[PDB]
Amino acid sequence: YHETIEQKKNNRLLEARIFTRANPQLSGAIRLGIERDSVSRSYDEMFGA
Amino acid sequence: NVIRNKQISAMKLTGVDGKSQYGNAFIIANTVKHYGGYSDLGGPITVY
Repeated sequence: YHETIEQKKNNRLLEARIFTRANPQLSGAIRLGIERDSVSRSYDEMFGA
Repeated sequence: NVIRNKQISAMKLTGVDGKSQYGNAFIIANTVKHYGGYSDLGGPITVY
């Protein structure tokens, strides 16, 4: 049960991490300090747009 | 600026033969801005 809940929490954080940088609203003078992670590209190659 | 995020990362890509691209001579745009379209994507930034 504990490992299942921790997996749920980590997946929620991973989804939030990807959406935060993918937000179209941050383009953006703040876009100067945003980098695309390697895990982000794997998500986009999988789920498209 | 635009030079950093895209023009460097284009050079960081491995060549079609592979790899690196380091030490090669490039030719790049001085300034780049968004023209239009359905959306402002990351935008195709070209490095030759």
